[PDB]
Amino acid sequence: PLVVQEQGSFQHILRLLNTNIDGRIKIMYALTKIRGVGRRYANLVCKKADVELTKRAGELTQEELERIVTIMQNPTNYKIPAWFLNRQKDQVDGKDYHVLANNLESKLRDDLERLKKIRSHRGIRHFWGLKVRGQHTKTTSRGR
Amino acid sequence: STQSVQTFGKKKTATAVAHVKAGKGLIKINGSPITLVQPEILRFKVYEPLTLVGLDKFQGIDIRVKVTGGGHVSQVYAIRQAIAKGLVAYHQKYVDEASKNELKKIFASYDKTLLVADSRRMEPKKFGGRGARARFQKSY
Amino acid sequence: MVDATAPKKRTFKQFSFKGVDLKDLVEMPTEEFTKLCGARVRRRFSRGLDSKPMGLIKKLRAARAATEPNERPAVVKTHLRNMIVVPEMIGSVVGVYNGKVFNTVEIKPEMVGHYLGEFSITYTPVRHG
Amino acid sequence: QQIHKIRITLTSTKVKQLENVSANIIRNAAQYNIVKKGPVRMPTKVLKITTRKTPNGEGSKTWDAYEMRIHKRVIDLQAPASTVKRITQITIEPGVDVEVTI
Amino acid sequence: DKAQHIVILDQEKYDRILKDVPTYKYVSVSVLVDRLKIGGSLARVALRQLEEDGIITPVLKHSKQAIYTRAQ
Amino acid sequence: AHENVWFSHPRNFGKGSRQCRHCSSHSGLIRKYGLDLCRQCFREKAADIGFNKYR
Amino acid sequence: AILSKKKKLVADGVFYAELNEFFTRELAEQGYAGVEVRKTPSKLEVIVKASNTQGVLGEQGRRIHELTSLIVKRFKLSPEG
Amino acid sequence: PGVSVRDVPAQDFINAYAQFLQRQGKLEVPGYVDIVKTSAGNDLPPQEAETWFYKRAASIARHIYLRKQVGVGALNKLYGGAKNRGFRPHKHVDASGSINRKCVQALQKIGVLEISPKGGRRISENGQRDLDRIAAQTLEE
RNA sequence: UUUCAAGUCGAUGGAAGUUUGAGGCAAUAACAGGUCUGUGAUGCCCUUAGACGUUCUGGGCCGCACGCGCGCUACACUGACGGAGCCAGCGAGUAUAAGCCUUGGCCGAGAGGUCUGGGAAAUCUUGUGAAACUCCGUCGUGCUGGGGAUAGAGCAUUGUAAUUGUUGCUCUUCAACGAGGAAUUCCUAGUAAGCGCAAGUCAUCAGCUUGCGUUGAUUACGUCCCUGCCCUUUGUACACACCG
Ligand SMILES: [Mg+2]
Ligand SMILES: [Mg+2]
Ligand SMILES: [Mg+2]
Ligand SMILES: [Mg+2]
Ligand SMILES: [Mg+2]
Ligand SMILES: [Mg+2]
Ligand SMILES: [Mg+2]
Ligand SMILES: [Mg+2]
Ligand SMILES: [Mg+2]
Ligand SMILES: [Mg+2]
Ligand SMILES: [Mg+2]
Ligand SMILES: [Mg+2]
Ligand SMILES: [Mg+2]
Ligand SMILES: [Mg+2]
Ligand SMILES: [Mg+2]
Ligand SMILES: [Mg+2]
Ligand SMILES: [Mg+2]
Ligand SMILES: [Mg+2]
Ligand SMILES: [Mg+2]
Ligand SMILES: [Mg+2]
Ligand SMILES: [Mg+2]
Ligand SMILES: [Mg+2]
Ligand SMILES: [Mg+2]
Ligand SMILES: [Mg+2]
Ligand SMILES: [Zn+2]
Repeated sequence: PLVVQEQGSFQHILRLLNTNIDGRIKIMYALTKIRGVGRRYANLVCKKADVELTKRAGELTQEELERIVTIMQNPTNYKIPAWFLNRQKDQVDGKDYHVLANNLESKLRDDLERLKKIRSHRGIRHFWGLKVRGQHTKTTSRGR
Repeated sequence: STQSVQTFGKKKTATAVAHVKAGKGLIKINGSPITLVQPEILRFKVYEPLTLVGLDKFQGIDIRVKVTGGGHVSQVYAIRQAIAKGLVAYHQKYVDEASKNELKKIFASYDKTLLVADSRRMEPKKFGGRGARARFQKSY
Repeated sequence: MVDATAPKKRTFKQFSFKGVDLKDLVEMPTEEFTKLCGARVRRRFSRGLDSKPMGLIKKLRAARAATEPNERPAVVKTHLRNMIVVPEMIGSVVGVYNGKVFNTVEIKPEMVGHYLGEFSITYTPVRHG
Repeated sequence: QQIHKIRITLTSTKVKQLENVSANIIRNAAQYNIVKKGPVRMPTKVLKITTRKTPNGEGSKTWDAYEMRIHKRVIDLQAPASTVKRITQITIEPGVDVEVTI
Repeated sequence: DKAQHIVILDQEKYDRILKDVPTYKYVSVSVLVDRLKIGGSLARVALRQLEEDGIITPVLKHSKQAIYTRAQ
Repeated sequence: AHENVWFSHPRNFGKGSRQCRHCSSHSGLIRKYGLDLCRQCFREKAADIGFNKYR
Repeated sequence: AILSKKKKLVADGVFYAELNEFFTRELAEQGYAGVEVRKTPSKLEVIVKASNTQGVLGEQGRRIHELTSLIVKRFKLSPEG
Repeated sequence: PGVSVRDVPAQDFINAYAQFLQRQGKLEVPGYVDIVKTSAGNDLPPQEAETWFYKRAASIARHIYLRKQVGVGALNKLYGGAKNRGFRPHKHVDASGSINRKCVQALQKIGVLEISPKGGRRISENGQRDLDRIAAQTLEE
């Protein structure tokens, strides 16, 4: 509840899940740099890890940093609701998952060929690079 | 009963009904003291009818108003009118008219809307545009 | 972050859909199958199956029974392209109307749970120039 | 089933006949010593319909704004049921309709 | 991009704050940011404590604006 | 057989579910106050119904 | 059945508009001017104004008798109503 | 003369009743308060994670004090706000039903409110007693 | 002031002193203006049983290298979020249906579900406790907590039927955009601008119209410089009238 000082404990650059995080960002919004971690998700893992949101990224100790990456990789074990997850009711094993920085584009990709392998209409328009959700195309999306 | 006069003030849609009774000087807005009106930056709009005449005028009378309709700002102007009109109307009926004409002089010389309701109302919208005078942008 | 490794493992993996592998998937009744797919499919079967989807399934079943040297089960044609693919009809071949022609599709296992007309585009793609 | 608190509801589009029937009933409820409550002017309802002027879709976008005012009045009477109904036949008017509810 | 304002308070800057803020006609969130090179959030906690420590007198209190002056 | 196909598609809750009193049209219907009249048919009958232009 | 006040006054007007055009098409040759619907207890008085009240009331009033029957059968009215 | 809820500013009265309700500790807090957002129109959960439920329950109690048989559906509309539809214009959307219903249900077992006849939730015989008390311990400074 | 005329500008009184504010109606003629896709309004031509009638099924009217117009979000700090404060008006609403407005209670993070009750209505939904707005906090000039396209996975609603996602909800991805060239539109007081709400379409869908109210200004109250139109004079070999 007052200004405090520290020396040598701040860490300017963090590395979490093979992603570089700026250490002078507030912890809740620093994790949003990790792809697959939005503002809504980052708010809860810090609250489940008892990391008060009033701390910058470099303020955290190693003990706290490992406690966060553990929760993100195992969300359901920490009373994180299934509906709150990124990839729930998975295609192959049917369980609720939350894919992260490097895993996200791999399983996002696997969904694309899975649409394209069966040659569905939605997968085809994805192949063409067009809008797949029915949006009009006669007058919008003319950039490159 | 007792010496009671009832009046009202109005703005665009807001209407504030003021009851002025004889008493110790109780002045409430919808059952709450005027010292706690929400629009703080406008709290002096309702303080004006008080400090203009002097709080000594309110020793013998208590005022309870009920303001409904309009908006947040439109309600403030409705309240201050009901109070100003209520103080004048009580003097005309239970005090000599010389004093009533004195109070009305200070009020009118400061702000006409303290006693006279503003007649401005919203102009109806006309087709061919999104507003009363505004029109859809034209192309050739 | 500690570390990470990705050594993917197998065991003669059979294709699997939401935790149910192909062997058990195909002989599950369609009443049980809909309980493990999306919200739209679950709603559709609760709303009541009219005679049209059920009639196509009966013909599709017979078309497979027509051939027992284990080749393709001959084509059943249909207009009803709001049909939801079920594991029962895997391997059958259906002709799905796109408004003009009978597009022919073979029901692969990964097609299960999808709409039958989603694999027959109704418009020839635009080609400028 | 004698003297009752009886409601007569008056609705019409035009006010001249509505006030004549309303006043005529009040007049007959005066010389007859029957206590009465009314008439009560209900807030008039403005039925508004806004169409396009063009039967086609050509020209400036001009609109008609039609209206149908409905005026409703209720009058409370303290009299036996036989007396109130015959009053209605005395003050019968084509435009105004009457409904009686106990 | 050129801002790079300091968000962590070390000891060299801390006593520099207590040595420089008293010699200001008017201090605010922007005044602290403009001249002390500290961040806005760090300025807000600094203002709320310097007032509690008596060095700074609150001229006006508001969420969006904090008007303060020297207490000497 | 044919009677089960002829005019078999549902024609409720749709634009084709209703029509003008006057012209039996499907487009530009006015359903307010249970008029069920075409917007063109309404204009040529508005005075008779009791709708007048005042403002 | 149970009809709202807004929807009842409109229905009376719509009934008038449809009834008025019916006379214009049927009694066009008799100079039809207009119709007045005088509601009354136990009866629905209808006054039609025409240049010639013989074509409507012809051959022992057969046409007007056969014309009021076309309205009872279309608006589900009692024959005496 | 006495003191009532209407004689104290609303904003700092709730901050005082919220403090009492947290320190008293008898109010039952549902287990999802650290996860949920107040409204479907909101995009983030409340910033005061430890205290937001207490303050909202304090707000609910004060709002019910000034009125008669307010329902739980009306509470969702009151605390609801403008939704940030992306490119479409803004619109008012009601708040979450469970959060308001749990508060009034939680407040019903702490003794401040009760189900009123002809719908709604009245303030309790003791509900008037203890709110007017907090007002007195608000204005002494 | 004025031809002391019609009037105009200031004050005072007044609720109102711009025709008191706003509209509805609106002349003599005319256009090859638009509609036979509003009509069981129509002349003529075409078709009339392998129909161009009508009906059923499915698709399309949304289709995408592009140009143009009406708009909605925004590019942030006069701000975003998070809590808290908490104010309108115009209106609409059903039955043996083919189902209306729906409070209140109970489930659900939500969307939504369920049980009762009220209202054919100044009675109930409804004080439609709307949003901008205000207070207190977090953020701190950073493509950032601005912006929320695009897309993956999942949950509900309507409907016979949602695939070419009807709509709504949850998590995630988080693009151009850092105030916009030549040009060009609307507008003078409760007006402009924001800001929402209701009614129409409507089983579902409002970034649309028609209205309504909340907050509420800057700047003229002048001119013919541009533009359009009217009048007078003029020329005319035009009068089907310069599309001569
Ligand atoms: Mg076809
Ligand atoms: Mg609100
Ligand atoms: Mg709010
Ligand atoms: Mg926004
Ligand atoms: Mg937006
Ligand atoms: Mg006028
Ligand atoms: Mg023409
Ligand atoms: Mg032409
Ligand atoms: Mg035709
Ligand atoms: Mg035709
Ligand atoms: Mg039509
Ligand atoms: Mg044919
Ligand atoms: Mg189109
Ligand atoms: Mg298409
Ligand atoms: Mg336009
Ligand atoms: Mg806010
Ligand atoms: Mg009401
Ligand atoms: Mg999005
Ligand atoms: Mg961003
Ligand atoms: Mg122009
Ligand atoms: Mg649609
Ligand atoms: Mg609508
Ligand atoms: Mg439209
Ligand atoms: Mg000449
Ligand atoms: Zn019609």
